[PDB]
Amino acid sequence: INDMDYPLLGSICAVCCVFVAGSGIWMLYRLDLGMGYSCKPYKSGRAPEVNSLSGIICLLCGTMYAAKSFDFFDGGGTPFSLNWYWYLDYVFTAPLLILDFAFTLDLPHKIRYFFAVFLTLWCGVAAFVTPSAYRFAYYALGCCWFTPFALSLMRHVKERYLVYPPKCQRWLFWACVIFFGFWPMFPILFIFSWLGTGHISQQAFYIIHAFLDLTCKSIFGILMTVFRLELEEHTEVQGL
Amino acid sequence: INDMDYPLLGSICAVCCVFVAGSGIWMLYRLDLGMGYSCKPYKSGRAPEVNSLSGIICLLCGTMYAAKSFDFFDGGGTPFSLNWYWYLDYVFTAPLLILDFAFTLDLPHKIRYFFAVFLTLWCGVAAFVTPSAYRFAYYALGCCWFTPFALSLMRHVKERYLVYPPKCQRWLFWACVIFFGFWPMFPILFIFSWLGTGHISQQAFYIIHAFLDLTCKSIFGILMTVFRLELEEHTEVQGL
Amino acid sequence: INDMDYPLLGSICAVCCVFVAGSGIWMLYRLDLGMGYSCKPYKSGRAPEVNSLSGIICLLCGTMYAAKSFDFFDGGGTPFSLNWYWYLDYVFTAPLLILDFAFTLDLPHKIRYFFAVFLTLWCGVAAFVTPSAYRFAYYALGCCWFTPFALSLMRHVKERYLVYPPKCQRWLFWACVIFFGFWPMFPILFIFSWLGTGHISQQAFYIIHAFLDLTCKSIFGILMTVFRLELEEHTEVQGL
Ligand SMILES: CCCCCCCC/C=C/CCCCCCCC(=O)OC[C@H](COP(=O)(O)OCCN)OC(=O)CCCCCCC/C=C/CCCCCCCC
Ligand SMILES: CCCCCCCC/C=C/CCCCCCCC(=O)OC[C@H](COP(=O)(O)OCCN)OC(=O)CCCCCCC/C=C/CCCCCCCC
Ligand SMILES: CCCCCCCC/C=C/CCCCCCCC(=O)OC[C@H](COP(=O)(O)OCCN)OC(=O)CCCCCCC/C=C/CCCCCCCC
Ligand SMILES: CCCCCCCC/C=C\CCCCCCCC(=O)OC[C@H](COP(=O)(O)OCCN)OC(=O)CCCCCCC/C=C/CCCCCCCC
Ligand SMILES: CCCCCCCC/C=C\CCCCCCCC(=O)OC[C@H](COP(=O)(O)OCCN)OC(=O)CCCCCCC/C=C/CCCCCCCC
Ligand SMILES: CCCCCCCC/C=C\CCCCCCCC(=O)OC[C@H](COP(=O)(O)OCCN)OC(=O)CCCCCCC/C=C/CCCCCCCC
Ligand SMILES: CCCCCCCC/C=C\CCCCCCCC(=O)O[C@H](COC(=O)CCCCCCC/C=C/CCCCCCCC)COP(=O)(O)OCCN
Ligand SMILES: CCCCCCCC/C=C\CCCCCCCC(=O)O[C@H](COC(=O)CCCCCCC/C=C/CCCCCCCC)COP(=O)(O)OCCN
Ligand SMILES: CCCCCCCC/C=C\CCCCCCCC(=O)O[C@H](COC(=O)CCCCCCC/C=C/CCCCCCCC)COP(=O)(O)OCCN
Ligand SMILES: CC(C)CCC[C@@H](C)[C@H]1CC[C@H]2[C@@H]3CC=C4C[C@@H](O)CC[C@]4(C)[C@H]3CC[C@]12C
Ligand SMILES: CC(C)CCC[C@@H](C)[C@H]1CC[C@H]2[C@@H]3CC=C4C[C@@H](O)CC[C@]4(C)[C@H]3CC[C@]12C
Ligand SMILES: CC(C)CCC[C@@H](C)[C@H]1CC[C@H]2[C@@H]3CC=C4C[C@@H](O)CC[C@]4(C)[C@H]3CC[C@]12C
Ligand SMILES: CC(C)CCC[C@@H](C)[C@H]1CC[C@H]2[C@@H]3CC=C4C[C@@H](O)CC[C@]4(C)[C@H]3CC[C@]12C
Repeated sequence: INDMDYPLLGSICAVCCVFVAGSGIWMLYRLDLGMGYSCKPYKSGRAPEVNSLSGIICLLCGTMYAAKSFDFFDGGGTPFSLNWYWYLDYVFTAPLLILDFAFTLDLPHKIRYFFAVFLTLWCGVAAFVTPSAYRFAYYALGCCWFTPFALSLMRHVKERYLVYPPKCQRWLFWACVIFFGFWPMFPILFIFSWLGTGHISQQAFYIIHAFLDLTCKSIFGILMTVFRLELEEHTEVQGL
Repeated sequence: INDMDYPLLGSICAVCCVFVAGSGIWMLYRLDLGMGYSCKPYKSGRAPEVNSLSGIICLLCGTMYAAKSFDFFDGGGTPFSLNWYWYLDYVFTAPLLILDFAFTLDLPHKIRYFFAVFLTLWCGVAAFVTPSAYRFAYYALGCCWFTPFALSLMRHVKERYLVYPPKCQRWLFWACVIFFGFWPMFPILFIFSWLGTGHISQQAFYIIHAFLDLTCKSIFGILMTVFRLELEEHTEVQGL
Repeated sequence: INDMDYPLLGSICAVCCVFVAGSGIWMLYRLDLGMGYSCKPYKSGRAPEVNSLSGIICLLCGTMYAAKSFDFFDGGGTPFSLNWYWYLDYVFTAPLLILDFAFTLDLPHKIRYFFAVFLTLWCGVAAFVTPSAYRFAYYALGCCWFTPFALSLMRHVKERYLVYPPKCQRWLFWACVIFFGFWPMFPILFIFSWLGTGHISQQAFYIIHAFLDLTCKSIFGILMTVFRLELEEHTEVQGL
């Protein structure tokens, strides 16, 4: 029985659509202005393609929630629902975030991080659709993909959290707080959801992910964008 | 009721399969011969990977119509139909065209153009499968993705439509005629199709897209290929 | 009627999961140690991203068989089966192998090889799901994609099978034996399977592919990894 306040879920996703996509539009707006706060012709004249992943993820997530709002506003499972099959939305955005983060600090093993998160989500997608005792087997299969990735990412972050000046170090620090504080929240919610323990009802499950995706895309993307501006101001505007 | 001349639709797709794929085979045939009309060892000996997207798109589209012909020749919706779920075919080819066009003139924002068309098609794919009033909401969601992309592409084309010599400028001009004259034809057909207004029956809907895809893949790809030959003849064969 | 020894098929896939993924873990283990057998700081300190495709394919295939084991252990077609729709698993791994092989020897036409195998598998995926006389039409469509690719790959291999020293030439030779001896085995099995002639029952069909995927991913990947070590030892450790 999925009797729940669908217009409320549609309203939240509509609000999340405006904020995440609106931040994405601003995110691309500030990219093609200069190296940082000061406007510069950006050498050739075009920003690097690796510096525009943060904005597109929000727009990709912004239109993702718009489609979910249409599913929720209708009052059931639309053919193009994006909500009936869980976590299929994050299969495309989440591997872009770590790749976007990898290019920001020039982290190594960018391809490994992409497939670690791509396969973590797909294992999770398999968990929701399987209504058997092997749903936790896929979850266990997902967790043994995410855990080595999370611990390997944290290490390479600590190495790079040593040369950046304190001006841009705070922006990197808050990005990691969103990273390691809210990415592990998705597996935790699955355990306690109606699929696992049962503490969290399905209606409240959508709402938490709506706020998590604000944090993981828009707010994390804003932190990355401001971090790039401070980084390029200190290096390519100050020479140091 | 989908009572329509399926063998006619299969015959058209079979004919479209031969022409588009046949052009693609020629497209890759002329690439590995030299810089342009005159044969040159191409420096290293291999053509750049970015210069072979035009041919593969036609082969990808050529085999795409072969699968549609099998669906039409059977006389219904085959399990691997490629026609029951509309525009799922263009989700992979259309984002390759703008990326192929972007690499040809070295347009900036190549990643943004890819996702603008990738998400334009997916929003359109969502429109066909949803049999509710939100089908036009997905169409409105698709149009607000395509329109900024179309206007931003046109601008960066005008900037590059200033340095090319008139010999290769005509090839670029006709590519843009196919670009901005026939890409906007796909959204227009959706409004007037049986899903929207109802002017165009479903049987005639396949036929128009069969000719549009000839123009958008094979004919547009031929224009791009000839444009590259003239471009490289003037630059890397003449020194100017 | 699919009455077959499902726990046996689950056990084989579980065993294949451990070996392929275990080899993949070792494959990435030996990459970040040095150029070859001798440990070297690898210039910058990080291995090239193109040198880590072999390990990830095995991990991608290792987790692929784990999901199949869950489907087989359950005793039927799970919602996330990976076995009900055939060859959908290889759509992602097989195009990575030829791309991984292309980067190893710096083969040209890397993009063409990727789409040749990507479209060969998709045409094959269409063959299994279509229960009509056009299943062999998709197979014929797949074979006319694979055959030009197989013959073009063989040629460019012969050109590169001339400069490598005999120390690493044996590793390349055995990689080609796995390449041209076992990749053509997949189309051959389809003809003689229960879909085609009928010699091979469905129960025995999974088992052969389980051993083929060991050879095509783990054993082929091991051959590629050892080949890289000998190649880099002779070039970047010996100077020759
Ligand atoms: C919009 C921008 C998106 C950008 C990125 C998109 C990529 C993500 C792809 C999303 C795939 C979406 C699949 C969603 C399937 C949802 C199926 C579903 O909702 O089933 C439930 C529902 C039952 O609900 P009720 O009938 O109301 O029951 C109550 C009794 N009155 O069943 C149905 O409605 C029937 C579903 C019709 C067929 C579904 C067609 C799905 C759309 C196909 C396009 C996606 C192509 C995917 C490629 C693989 C090819 C299958
Ligand atoms: C060939 C080269 C292709 C290269 C690139 C390919 C990428 C594009 C992927 C295309 C996905 C194709 C999905 C097509 C689904 C079509 C479903 C369909 O036709 O339903 C209609 C039809 C009803 O018609 P009738 O029975 O005749 O009614 C009349 C009464 N006698 O329903 C059916 O036939 C049942 C369909 C069987 C299941 C469909 C299986 C689809 C094939 C799955 C492979 C695709 C994998 C996609 C990945 C996501 C996993 C789902
Ligand atoms: C785990 C790591 C994976 C990493 C890479 C993954 C990428 C590959 C994607 C794999 C797609 C998997 C699709 C598998 C569909 C299988 C459908 C199936 O099994 O049907 C058979 C089965 C009939 O069997 P029985 O009922 O037992 O009959 C006996 C009588 N008692 O039918 C069912 O069980 C109903 C199926 C429920 C719906 C299936 C939902 C599939 C999961 C969707 C997630 C995949 C998203 C794909 C994107 C396109 C959107 C559709
Ligand atoms: C619907 C089914 C679709 C499934 C199709 C699967 C096809 C797989 C798609 C491509 C696989 C990814 C391989 C891409 C090649 C990797 C890029 C490359 O060659 O290296 C370029 C270069 C290498 O570094 P160097 O130049 O040596 O730096 C020296 C230091 N100054 O790039 C880099 O710097 C590292 C960053 C590379 C990009 C990071 C990886 C991103 C890859 C995206 C994967 C897409 C997967 C799609 C789904 C997969 C399903 C299995
Ligand atoms: C089935 C579900 C599958 C979904 C999986 C989604 C994974 C996403 C796959 C990869 C995402 C794309 C990121 C690729 C990295 C971008 C390439 C890069 O790093 O830059 C290399 C380099 C950067 O430029 P510079 O060297 O700085 O030029 C200086 C001027 N002389 O490349 C360029 O020149 C620009 C062209 C880059 C390629 C254009 C973008 C193409 C990306 C393909 C996207 C594939 C998406 C797949 C589906 C997405 C679903 C959400
Ligand atoms: C769910 C539906 C998803 C479908 C979305 C389809 C989007 C397509 C995704 C990207 C398409 C691939 C285009 C990638 C751009 C090609 C890379 C490029 O620009 O060149 C970089 C550079 C070019 O060579 P040079 O630098 O000139 O060497 C000089 C010699 N010293 O790279 C190379 O060296 C060659 C290797 C390039 C990578 C090989 C190709 C891999 C592409 C992966 C394709 C992914 C397809 C995804 C599914 C497709 C579905 C249709
Ligand atoms: C716990 C409460 C959470 C509330 C949700 C958050 C709401 C969004 C507010 C921003 C959150 C992230 C901000 C990250 C910190 C950056 C703030 C900042 O100060 O940035 C500046 C400058 O950079 C910026 O401008 C970034 C801030 C811009 C954020 C824009 C907000 C998002 C845009 C959405 C607009 C569209 C929304 C549609 C309406 C919503 C309808 C529901 C950096 O320099 P300073 O530290 O100030 O030092 C001064 C000297 N340089
Ligand atoms: C409104 C009527 C539309 C008719 C459909 C179009 C039919 C295809 C004909 C070509 C259309 C696109 C042509 C674009 C313009 C290029 C023509 C051209 O002249 O190219 C040359 C040279 O480049 C070329 O050769 C390109 C033309 C090659 C086109 C090959 C036709 C497509 C190949 C398909 C063969 C397989 C078809 C299978 C049979 C079909 C069965 C149904 C450029 O140099 P010139 O301007 O002539 O100046 C001379 C000094 N340099
Ligand atoms: C017909 C029987 C087939 C049996 C299946 C194969 C079993 C796996 C055994 C390895 C097969 C591939 C080996 C390829 C040849 C490499 C062997 C080798 O000698 O490598 C060395 C060194 O490189 C290596 O070490 C590669 C061999 C490492 C293979 C590791 C085996 C795979 C790892 C799986 C461990 C996890 C498995 C989980 C348990 C399985 C549970 C079911 C190269 O140098 P040399 O020729 O010896 O000259 C000496 C001076 N240099
Ligand atoms: C309470 C929830 C929201 C967050 C839980 C995770 C927190 C505690 C984690 C994630 C981000 C983290 C940081 C990651 C990186 C570094 C750099 C290192 O050289 C010093 C510690 C340090 C600074 C971390 C300390 C604690 C940290 C804040
Ligand atoms: C009638 C249908 C087929 C086509 C409709 C769109 C037409 C009118 C558009 C698309 C291609 C276009 C061109 C795009 C680029 C340029 C370069 C600019 O510096 C002068 C005008 C100019 C040359 C355009 C004029 C008109 C144009 C031909
Ligand atoms: C968002 C900006 C860029 C505008 C682009 C979206 C436009 C073109 C879309 C959104 C609203 C649309 C309408 C949605 C609903 C209908 C009812 C249908 O039976 C006839 C066409 C019709 C009337 C549409 C035609 C075009 C339309 C105006
Ligand atoms: C019997 C099954 C397993 C394998 C069938 C295919 C075999 C016969 C093929 C695939 C790998 C092949 C090799 C591919 C490349 C070369 C390099 C060339 O300069 C000499 C011959 C040579 C060395 C081949 C000879 C035969 C070969 C071994």
